[PDB]
Amino acid sequence: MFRILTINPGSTSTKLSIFEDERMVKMQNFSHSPDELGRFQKILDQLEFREKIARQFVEETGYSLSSFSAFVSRGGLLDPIPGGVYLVDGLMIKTLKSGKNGEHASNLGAIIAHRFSSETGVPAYVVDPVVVDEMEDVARVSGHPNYQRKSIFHALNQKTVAKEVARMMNKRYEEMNLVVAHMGGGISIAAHRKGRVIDVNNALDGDGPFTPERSGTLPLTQLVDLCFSGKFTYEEMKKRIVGNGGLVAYLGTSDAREVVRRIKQGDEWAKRVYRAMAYQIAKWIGKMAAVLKGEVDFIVLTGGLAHEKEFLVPWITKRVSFIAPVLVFPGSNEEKALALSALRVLRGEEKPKNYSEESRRWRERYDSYLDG
Amino acid sequence: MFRILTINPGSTSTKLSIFEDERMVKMQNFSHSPDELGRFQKILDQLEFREKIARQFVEETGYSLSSFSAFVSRGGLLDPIPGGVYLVDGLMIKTLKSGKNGEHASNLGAIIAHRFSSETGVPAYVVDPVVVDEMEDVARVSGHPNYQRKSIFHALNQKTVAKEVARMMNKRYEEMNLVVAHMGGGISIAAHRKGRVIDVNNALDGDGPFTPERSGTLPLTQLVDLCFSGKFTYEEMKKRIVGNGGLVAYLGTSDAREVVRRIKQGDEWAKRVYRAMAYQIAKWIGKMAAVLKGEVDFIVLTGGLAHEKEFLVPWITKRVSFIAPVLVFPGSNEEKALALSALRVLRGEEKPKNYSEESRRWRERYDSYLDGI
Amino acid sequence: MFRILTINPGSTSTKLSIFEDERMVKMQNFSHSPDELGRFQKILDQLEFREKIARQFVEETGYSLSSFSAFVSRGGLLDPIPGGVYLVDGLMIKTLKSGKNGEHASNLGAIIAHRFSSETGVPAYVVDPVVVDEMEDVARVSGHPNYQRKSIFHALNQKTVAKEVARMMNKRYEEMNLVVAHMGGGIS
Repeated sequence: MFRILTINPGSTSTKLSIFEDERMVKMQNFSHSPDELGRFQKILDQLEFREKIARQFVEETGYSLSSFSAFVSRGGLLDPIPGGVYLVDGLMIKTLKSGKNGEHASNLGAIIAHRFSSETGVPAYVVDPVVVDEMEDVARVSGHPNYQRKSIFHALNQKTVAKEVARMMNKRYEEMNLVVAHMGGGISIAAHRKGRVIDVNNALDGDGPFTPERSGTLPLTQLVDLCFSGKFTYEEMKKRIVGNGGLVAYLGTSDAREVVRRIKQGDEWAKRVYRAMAYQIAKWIGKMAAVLKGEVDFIVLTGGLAHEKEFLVPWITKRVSFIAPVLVFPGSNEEKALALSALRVLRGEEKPKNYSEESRRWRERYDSYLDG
Repeated sequence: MFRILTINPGSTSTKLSIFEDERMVKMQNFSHSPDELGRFQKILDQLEFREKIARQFVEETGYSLSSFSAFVSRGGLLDPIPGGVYLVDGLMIKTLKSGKNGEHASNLGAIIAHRFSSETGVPAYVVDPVVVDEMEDVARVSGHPNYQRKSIFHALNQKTVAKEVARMMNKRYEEMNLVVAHMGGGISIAAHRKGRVIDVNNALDGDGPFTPERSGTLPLTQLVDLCFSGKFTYEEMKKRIVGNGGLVAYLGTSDAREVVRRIKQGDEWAKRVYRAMAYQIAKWIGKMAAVLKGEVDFIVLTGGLAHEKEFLVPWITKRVSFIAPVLVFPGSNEEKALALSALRVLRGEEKPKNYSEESRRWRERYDSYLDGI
Repeated sequence: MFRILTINPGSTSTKLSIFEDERMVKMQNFSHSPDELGRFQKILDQLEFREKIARQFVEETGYSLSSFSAFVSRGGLLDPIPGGVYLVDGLMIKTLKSGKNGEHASNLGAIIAHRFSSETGVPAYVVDPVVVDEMEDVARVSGHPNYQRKSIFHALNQKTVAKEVARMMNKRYEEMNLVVAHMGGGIS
């Protein structure tokens, strides 16, 4: 019986959970008011704030950091790497602290898990970071020599639901082709070919369908034009992409539940934009379907939006079920994802990954095969 | 027997053709050297230049502008309108001259056809302008309130090949669902549902797969970032999208035959980027397939690239044939597209369109969906 | 936004959770060692013990029993009734305390939710009790005129997983036939 502690730092919240084998004995979501968060310039600044909360989450239970078998957190903005469970090593903390690949609350996770580790001598892991990238070369070409398609999605949930689908039918994730669509604040649609996410959109740099709070993709000429004219805000504009916009722009609300109400009442404009979001999600599922040449076992709809089964799910299903049967896995429990992944490592069912070596083995393929 | 004259003004060339019923009796493509074109500020300045060539084209045959049943040209940068054959009216000529919606050699076409018309009293038409729009409102939402998905594709060829596919099988274009992909300098993939292009990408404003000379679509953050840092060229950058992108940017060669040549020899890098272009074209076909909910009769590959049947076509077909059988209609005979469309009008087989009214009924059904007006 | 508190008393454990709309903000499972439980003759004697833990839970979060929109617990060994969400009324709390239909840690649930209710003026509910009955008449005959087959199972989880199975396949629970087996301390 291994006792696992999960650390899930968020932009506005911080979720923690304690597992004993497969059962969750405790979990809590601490939300941080913008008035409270407004006191740190950068994010490595909140480190001491988040960790302090993690600490107390454990005391008020009767346990001690020394009564755990391992600490697991979400993968931060590390450098491109495959999927799996990695051991938090120096390089991966050197990378997260520097913020070389961007800053986000997610980066704090591994750091906090590391300290507790270096205080109890207990392993610290990270599961399927947001930067997992295991796609084929062909998918990297963007159409412009300078730009390159980056693999930034919900690797954690994606890999998890995908494996649960295979599990649910007595098979192996490696011997199946799936098109998984994580629909939440961010939307990611990936084509899994034999256990490898050979292609997916960039759920951050504004690429793909528009989410409830993101604009997704937009014509180039319309941007490069209104980029020099008007708000020359080098920074603010960067915020108008991932955030200011999406379904929250057309309707004002970022709440699907709410939109569905307006739709129910009779809000015609709401039904339009919402129906358009499902429309786009479907188009991308079909996009990934082409990547797999039709060789698709199932189309999996997961994520928070997967819950809205009155309009969204039905609308999408009616447009893509011709590719393959549609399965629905609502929500996304990152806590259970982390705990179970780690538990599998502690049982020898899976082998840990060495970030240092793994990150290099990768960066060599992007810096050798892609030359010219 | 109606004698028709087609006018097809291009960026660097100008094609003309004379038809007698369904038979083409003459056609010629006059190319204009950049050293020759370099003498006109605006593009409307070439008007006299092009028209002069058109007239002589007619004179050289012995015929006279008065021995024609109608003059037809390609549709310019008019205002959003449905598909069909329109009569070149004042409004349409007022719009093209002003260049309100942009400047391009294509705009000269209708103007030239109009003059010959007002000189002989013969009808002047335009077929499926590049700005034709038959999309469904759902397809208009882009994800950002300010921006809107515009319908800018190869309406001419698209509508033509689509109708030839239906024709080829004793069926009606209106009773078929097709996914047509025009692959040329510009690429446009559209979903035809019962004779209506309910959706398609913007083949100009950088949207869709990358063409042999265009970058297509690129991540927003990656652009807005490298937009302020580096080449602050407000103009040059605008060219790095609709002109200096794609294969010409990776392999420095706009020509397809050329690429396949390198691929054959062993150029691995060429095979990569090229194979990636087919990859993207396939993904968009699947994209449009979802729009039609799988209800797809055929997937039609047309356009210039449709000729490359060694790699491109095979690669694409192998990835999309699960949606529906793939038909291949190489090239894009535009002179035939124009001539036959007009011929059908002169036979009463089809009814002309009034741009003035049509362009307005469009603006009506447009501003209508703007719940912010 | 309604803040809900769930009470799930078990034979050896006690699970509590706090929800804000559809999102779970906290949950904890307190296990009771047999050496600790071995201090109460009847299950009803644990009432004060469980309730004490429940308060502690909420208290140690800043919130207060008065910052909730409702208290919900699992249905105890009540008398045969349909499915649905019931309001914990006197009759129910008279039935559960008496243990007329048997004693089970589950019976404490509604009682605890009731008190918090009568202390804050907030509604106290119970969902699909362990005694929910939807059986067909034929299934009631036991083979002896006096005895009758009673429907006492894990209605809560059963109905939930069943609906998730239907949901998972874009279907309706009402248009499916399933054989569900809940395997835990008790098996149904």
